[PDB]
Amino acid sequence: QLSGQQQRLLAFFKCCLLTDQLPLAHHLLVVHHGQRQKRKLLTLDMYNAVMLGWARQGAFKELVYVLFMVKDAGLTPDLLSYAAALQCMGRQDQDAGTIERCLEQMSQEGLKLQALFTAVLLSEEDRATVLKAVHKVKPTFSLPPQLPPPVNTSKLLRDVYAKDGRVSYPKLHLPLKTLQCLFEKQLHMELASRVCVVSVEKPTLPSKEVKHARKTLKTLRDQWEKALCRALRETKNRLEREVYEGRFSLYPFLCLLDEREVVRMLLQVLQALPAQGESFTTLARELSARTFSRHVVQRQRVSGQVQALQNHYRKYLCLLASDAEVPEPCLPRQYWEELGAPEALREQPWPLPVQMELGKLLAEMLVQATQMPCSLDRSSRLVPVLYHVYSFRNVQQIGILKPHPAYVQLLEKAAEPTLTFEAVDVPMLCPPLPWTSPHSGAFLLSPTKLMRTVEGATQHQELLETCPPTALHGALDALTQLGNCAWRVNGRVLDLVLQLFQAKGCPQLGVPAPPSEAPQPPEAHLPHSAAPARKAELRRELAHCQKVAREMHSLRAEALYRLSLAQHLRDRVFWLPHNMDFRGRTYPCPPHFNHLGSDVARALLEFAQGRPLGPHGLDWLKIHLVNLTGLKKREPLRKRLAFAEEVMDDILDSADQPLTGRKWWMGAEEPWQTLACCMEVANAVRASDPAAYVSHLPVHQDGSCNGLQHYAALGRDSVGAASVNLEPSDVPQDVYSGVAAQVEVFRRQDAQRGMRVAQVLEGFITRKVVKQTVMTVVYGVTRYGGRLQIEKRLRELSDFPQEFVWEASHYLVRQVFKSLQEMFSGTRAIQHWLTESARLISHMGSVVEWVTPLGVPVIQPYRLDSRKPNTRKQKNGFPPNFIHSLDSSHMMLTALHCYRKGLTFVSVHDCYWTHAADVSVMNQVCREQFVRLHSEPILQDLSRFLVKRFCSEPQKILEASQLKETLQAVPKPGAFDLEQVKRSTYFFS
Amino acid sequence: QLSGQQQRLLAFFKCCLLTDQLPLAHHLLVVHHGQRQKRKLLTLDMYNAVMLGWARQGAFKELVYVLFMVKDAGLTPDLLSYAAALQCMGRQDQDAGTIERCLEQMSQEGLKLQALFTAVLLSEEDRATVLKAVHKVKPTFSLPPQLPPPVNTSKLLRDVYAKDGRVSYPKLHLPLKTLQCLFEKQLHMELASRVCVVSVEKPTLPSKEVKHARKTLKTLRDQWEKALCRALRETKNRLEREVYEGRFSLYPFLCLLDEREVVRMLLQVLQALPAQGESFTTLARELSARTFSRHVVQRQRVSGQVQALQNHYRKYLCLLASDAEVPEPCLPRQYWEELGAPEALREQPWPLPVQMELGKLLAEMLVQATQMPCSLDRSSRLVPVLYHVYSFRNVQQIGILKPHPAYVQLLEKAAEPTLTFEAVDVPMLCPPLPWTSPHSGAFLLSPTKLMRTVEGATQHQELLETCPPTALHGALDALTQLGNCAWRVNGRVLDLVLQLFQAKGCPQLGVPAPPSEAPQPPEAHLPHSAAPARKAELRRELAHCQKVAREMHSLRAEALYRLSLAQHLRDRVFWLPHNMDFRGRTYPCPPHFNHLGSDVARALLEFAQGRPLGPHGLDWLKIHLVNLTGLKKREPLRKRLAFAEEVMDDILDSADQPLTGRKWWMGAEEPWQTLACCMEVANAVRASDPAAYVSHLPVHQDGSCNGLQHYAALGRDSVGAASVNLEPSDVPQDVYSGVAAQVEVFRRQDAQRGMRVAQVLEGFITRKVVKQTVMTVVYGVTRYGGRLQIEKRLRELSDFPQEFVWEASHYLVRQVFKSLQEMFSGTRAIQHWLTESARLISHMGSVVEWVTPLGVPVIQPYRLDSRKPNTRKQKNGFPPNFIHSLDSSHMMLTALHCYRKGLTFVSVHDCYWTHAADVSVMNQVCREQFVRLHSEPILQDLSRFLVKRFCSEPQKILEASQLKETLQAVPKPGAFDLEQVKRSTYFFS
DNA sequence: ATGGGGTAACGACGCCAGACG
RNA sequence: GCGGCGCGC
DNA sequence: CGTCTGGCGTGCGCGCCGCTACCCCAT
RNA sequence: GCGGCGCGC
Repeated sequence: QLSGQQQRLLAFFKCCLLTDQLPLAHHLLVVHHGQRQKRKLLTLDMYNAVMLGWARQGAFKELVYVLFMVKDAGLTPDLLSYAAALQCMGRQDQDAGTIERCLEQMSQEGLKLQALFTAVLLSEEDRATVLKAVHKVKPTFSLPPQLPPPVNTSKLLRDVYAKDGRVSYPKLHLPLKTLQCLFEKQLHMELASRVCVVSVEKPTLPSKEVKHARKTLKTLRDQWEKALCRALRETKNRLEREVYEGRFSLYPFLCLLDEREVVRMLLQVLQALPAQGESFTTLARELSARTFSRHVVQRQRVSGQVQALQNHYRKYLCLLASDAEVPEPCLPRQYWEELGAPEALREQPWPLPVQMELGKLLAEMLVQATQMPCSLDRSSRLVPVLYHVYSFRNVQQIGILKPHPAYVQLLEKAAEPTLTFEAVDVPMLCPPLPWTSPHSGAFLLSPTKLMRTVEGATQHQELLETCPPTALHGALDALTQLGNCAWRVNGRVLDLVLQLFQAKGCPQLGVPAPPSEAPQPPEAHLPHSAAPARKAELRRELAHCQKVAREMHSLRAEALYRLSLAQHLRDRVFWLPHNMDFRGRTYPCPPHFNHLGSDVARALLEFAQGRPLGPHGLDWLKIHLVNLTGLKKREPLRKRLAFAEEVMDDILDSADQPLTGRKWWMGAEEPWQTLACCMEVANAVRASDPAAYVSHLPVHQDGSCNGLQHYAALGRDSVGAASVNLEPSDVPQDVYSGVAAQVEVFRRQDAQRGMRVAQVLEGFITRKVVKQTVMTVVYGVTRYGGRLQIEKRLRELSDFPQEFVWEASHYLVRQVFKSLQEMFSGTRAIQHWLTESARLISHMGSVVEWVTPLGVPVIQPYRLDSRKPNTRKQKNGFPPNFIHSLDSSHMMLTALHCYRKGLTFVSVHDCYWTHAADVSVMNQVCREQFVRLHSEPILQDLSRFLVKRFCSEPQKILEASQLKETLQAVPKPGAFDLEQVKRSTYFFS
Repeated sequence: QLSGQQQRLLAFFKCCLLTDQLPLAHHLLVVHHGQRQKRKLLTLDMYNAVMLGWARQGAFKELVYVLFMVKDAGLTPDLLSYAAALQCMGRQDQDAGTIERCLEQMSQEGLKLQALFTAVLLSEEDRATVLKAVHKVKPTFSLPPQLPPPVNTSKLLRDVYAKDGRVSYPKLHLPLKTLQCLFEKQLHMELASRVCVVSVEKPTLPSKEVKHARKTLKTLRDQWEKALCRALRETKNRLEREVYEGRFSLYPFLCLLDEREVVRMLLQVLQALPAQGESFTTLARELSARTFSRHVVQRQRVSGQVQALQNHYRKYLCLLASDAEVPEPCLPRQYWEELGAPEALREQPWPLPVQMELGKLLAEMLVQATQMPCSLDRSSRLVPVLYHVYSFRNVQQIGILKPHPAYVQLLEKAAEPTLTFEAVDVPMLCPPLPWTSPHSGAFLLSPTKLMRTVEGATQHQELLETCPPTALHGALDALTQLGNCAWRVNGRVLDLVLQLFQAKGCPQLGVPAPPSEAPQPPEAHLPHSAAPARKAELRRELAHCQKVAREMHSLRAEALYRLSLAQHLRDRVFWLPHNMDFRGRTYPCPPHFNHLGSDVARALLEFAQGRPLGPHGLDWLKIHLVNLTGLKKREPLRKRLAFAEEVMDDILDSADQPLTGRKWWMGAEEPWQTLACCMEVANAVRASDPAAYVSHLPVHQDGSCNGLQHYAALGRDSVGAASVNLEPSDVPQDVYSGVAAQVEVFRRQDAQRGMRVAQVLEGFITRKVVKQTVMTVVYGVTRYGGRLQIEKRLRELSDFPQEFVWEASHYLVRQVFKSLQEMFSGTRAIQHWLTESARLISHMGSVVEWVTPLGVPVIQPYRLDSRKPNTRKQKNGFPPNFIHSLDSSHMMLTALHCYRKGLTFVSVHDCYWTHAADVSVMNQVCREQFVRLHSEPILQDLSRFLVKRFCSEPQKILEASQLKETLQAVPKPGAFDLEQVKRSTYFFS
């Protein structure tokens, strides 16, 4: 039985081991034990913590005193109690008589000597001292024979790890000594926990204003630093005094990080606090996360772990480096594990009440300590820089910490030329650390979760450690691979985007406009004599202008961070480590700047390593260019290539004079990507030998309605497989056009019936209007969500009568759903089977759990405030989540197999990227791996799993009989020959 | 179904009627009604509040809109809804058609027109406007014929109110015009809410220190006043903005009192905040009480109620004044009610969550606004004057608000010559207001509770209003009488007490010593070379010196307030209004200075009106003197009088040269009272005609072991009645000596048996050792509590070996209880009957309730966190509480009947006081009234009551049958003839 | 020189309520 | 709110 | 359906002060 | 935490 207070106390004792504040930890334990009502709150794990702390000091008299309290409680000593005593005996070099007696008191409890080294979490120092003691009584005591590492034998992963086969794993274009410097630069960045980047904004403000504003701010910052140093020591003294009395306090937690680092962290948070304010809770969570992250770094820094990482990583780089070889071929994770690998030590995170109290302590400490004169430019009265405000719109009042408006104006006048980011929020300057487990990988020192999903994190975090270590190999390697791709900035694109940004912007080309371009009200109120209705007319006009200004400012701020980081990484090679969500779907860890983004964002990036085009590279660059224009969507590949040749003059003019020429590229569906591609095609054709032109531009091959593609494969549906290009055809099949055409026929019928909305919608049913809905309904979009997607497309039409936007989107979403239910009757059966199976599993008070064909366990976190499962989210979420785990498995298999063939592979879920030189092989692998994945009886295996995992309960059998009946009701497959996907050009195109 | 949030919202709407902030109240109601989840939180009483507020403004359109919301909710309009609408119709002078329709929509709901004026709480303005509307449709509508007032017909109270009999009600020595000035002085004091009194401390501090300290403090106080004015307006703006959003806030509550008064109140609280600190909760309760009290005063001030009180009270004084007559004789309450009496209007107090939040708001506002430089005497850095600290000794951490130590030293150096008190904390400068109901009486403007008891206040507060109005007449008149006694200070005693106080004090004569006389450690630590045991020896010595210093400082502070108020009231006549606890036992309202106190306190006071001694006054002064010495306790009255004649030289010398003569008075049991009495006897014998000497000194007649006296009467026990002087004897019977003698015989037996404690206790068993225990065991003292009382008496013996204090007090308390159980076997049976009856009543989940023979309902508040009754406190508390309600009834009857005979009567529960001239009549009345009270079948009536009140439950009958069996098991009375009490000299002596 | 920063760690016994047989 | 005392019955 | 055990509260009315202790480094 | 937007699939 765990408790809120017990969680706090146990965390306190464990914290004192990190700070070595054993007399403080012992005092609290003694005080608690000596009090009748407090003693009950203590646990064997708490006594043990203090016991292990004294063992490490060689404090036998204190360890013995804690053993007395345990027996007095009156609890019984376990494996950790005996491991602590032996450690103390080894360290103090105790007599064999005392050790033998401890080893025999252990045998009487029924505890085993060999069960201690397997079940107890110990450091290499803690392990060593216990052995020294045992070797004094039992000198012929040997630990189990190790360490032979196991390879994953999974049906689909077998040939990824098998030594049998010719591997051609890729290496970087950079030499060993270059990569070591890059490692040092990243290491330096992570030790600081901060990155300072020059802002791409301004400079348009007079110097006399700026100079004084900067001088005032530097002085105030000197005042806050001193104030915060003082506040931190005073807080530490107050909390220390609470421990001197029998009470828990966050005192040892504040003792985990250097006081100078805590103040630097708080001053960073103050400078970056948004003007509008921030949710106190959010700030508390962040402040707690930044403290923990910096303490982890500090612990490594002071324990020789950084020096150990330097030696390990510098050896590891031989696998990657151009001018270096390895003894035998292997994957990055395999070589990382071969070189070391004592796998260091794992630190369990804090209980959420400790996380929140610490964050709130520091937040309130910052509010309390930071004072400033409100008198601005004799500046007598001091006021707090920060203040609490409450948003009463939520119905449940949330607290916001907002800066003083004078402080906001001061920083604005100061016009500071730098922006600061956390080291884990920006791309890595060196190849990431390979993912070796769910707690080791990505960033060098700072900890990273393998699974992003915060909701139900405890249940998913434990199950990744629960499963066989080999089970996660596929996912761990696919993530290591994605993170291993070297990126660089397209300098030419950046200069053009900055030219527009640093002027009036260009919203038409997705570049935000500065506040100067915000709509002004024509004209500011001219009252009061007339008129009450005209005064309200201006108020609604002003409200809309304020709305647009706020919206423009949001986009401007978001672009500012993205562009400032791109400007920062301009002349550098960088890497994007990857993470997973609960479904297995992969995402980059640095959020601001990356390839999962918009057109401007994707155009700014290219592979750092190029690859000579070869005999078909240039044609692939030409097809990709045309794909990006969105002009020949319905056309076959040969006609897309023929179109590129026709518009070749406009491609070259677009490349040469982007903003001053005929600006052909600006009309593309993806203009910045088209322009980047025009630049690549121009460089290629203008090279001495285009087939030898070293090309860096990624080329994309995407699966059309990938959710439906998976459903067509699962149900072997011939009608469905034809619609979404599983079945070969010489022309691509567009389901979006298919839906729009069918909806128009429905609209024509309804308009004749007398229906008013169908009559106004004449000539408005287009692919663009329905596209997002057709695409996302397979991913769980409902008629409510779909109406909103269609509304957005109707509002942007101008010719469309905006009086009808609600009734038209409401009509269109029902028509879109109707078309899809007819076109995908087969899919509908599988969707209904999964939905019903989940509904019944959740109704029995258990969340839906399954395992991917690559051995990744998936658990739905949807529960309601143990916490009962949220039956609605569980049933509605299972078919999309199940489909996502399959597309995720497909992507991972494609990545892993492309790597063996020497390809650079990145993806945006169902959009696969590689160099133009290697598009054919990627497509071969993509199709082969889809066919291999879906050739298995996925629905049958899932059914047999759900039967074993949820139909085992001895009482009740009645709910399990109704469940078994629905799980075994697996929909029968259609006629489609899955092998045909291998011969299908437009499957991924 | 009431709620915490609902209580807050209802309080908010009611508050807006007092502030007339109807657009604010309406907005919150509208916002709440318009929201799905908030609408449910609203109640008909809340809608009605806003509805009545608009009615008062004549806002028919808004009243109608609120009526819509009520029906929409969808609730039904009640009597208050219809009274509000009619008020609005009368005030706006609406047509008869709209009124007739409202009067007929009322008839359809089943509501009655005459049921409105009886069940609805309305002002004389609210009553008048509703009638004006009704008289337009029903002109021949007449209210019930009134107001004939009823007299109490109770068996024991009948002759107190009956016109049949010769009354000689006393009048004051002061003329009418003098009393009106005194009324004006008190009125002025209450309007300010403060009394400034010169401290009787110092002056021993240099002027250069003081001057600068005062100058610094005046400046800081100017800074805090401005800061607090600003903080209050800023708080009011924040809270106002919470109401603009749909949220409740304390905004209208802050709008009840002038901003200048709120700041004056907070500045008063800051100056008086104790240096050690104060429980935040306590401070919150006080701050809320001071706001409510000042708002009540402000409301009267601005509504003409003060001018109405002036006219009423100035007419009332004719009954009291020496130079004024009344038409017919009557009691103060009767004349007060005859002159007026529209009984003004009652204001219901705030819900406890509102009381606590408001107090905490103001407390935090004071902490937040008050800043001071810590640099003391270039004083750069500002720090808060107040800060939060936590006491972790309680196990449950309580928050304390403590002043900054520099601020404490500043006020100490400043040596401010004044102390400030709340107007209700000091005696009245004019006769109090008569108690007319449980909500009207005592102080002129400030509200006073009739019942003190805070625990279970709601249950007792409602039952006093529940019972027939006549039922409380006896208690209300007895309290008015006690409050009507005019007091003055004995100047001679004050000068002597101040002489000792302003020097080194005199602890032997109960005058505290200044910190200069505190024990010093001989001598301050001389370390470090030697020795660890001697270093700890000094630590225990220092700890004890700190303990004694803290104890001396507490007594000094307590005396300082008492003496400063006595010095303030030196040349003035003052009155002490009285209150009751739940048992009916009476207490004075001003706590610091009064006759219920110590020897020094009781000696400082005398009656303001004197009474010529007459033929037996001087002898009574002589008996009283001897009584106070404690020298002739066992002696008859004639021998006490004979002793006074023998020591007459020492009485005169003591009076003449108190601190320089033979100091005979200093050896008395009550030295300051003996000295006051020596001064009175000297003035009397030295007067031209001692029988005509106008004497002011109160003479005391007390009932020996009054708890047992009541038990001996109830059980008609002859053995018991003899022991506690119910049975006449020529010598007084001392139960304390009786117990001590018996315990010594037990000790002699045990010492011979071999018992170690009995052997050490030889020669230590005295009356003083057992006295308090013998006295208080009847009032619920247990063996635990009794051991502690005996411990105190053992520790003060010096000859007694202090090693044995625990085992000796443990032995003595069992022996004391054993003696009492033998001596009072009869009592034991009644105690066991009441204890058992209560145990069973409480076991059924109901608190013990009864009614006094004077018609006062008593309810035990003992419950545990509806709240179930605390069975232990209910059973153990019933016999003492039942006995107290009888002694209380006896006191009240004695007071009421002494008043008819023209006596000045005060009491200290079972100690009755009057002038020496009137001791015989008081004793006649005391005995007559005891016999009259106990002549009734008190146990039988109580049994018949408990049978009716607790044996009426239809299911279960099994618990009620076991209860009926124990309630009807009334112990049979003994032989004692209760009529003998009338002939008993030492009953009260 | 002194305010405040830093840090050090004998006793009883009825009563019920929940935990047991 | 607990504690230390004091006082009263 | 009875017997064992452990934590709770031990008279209540009023008043005060205290809320850990203190060395010795800092201003 | 809600909201407003934007982007991605």
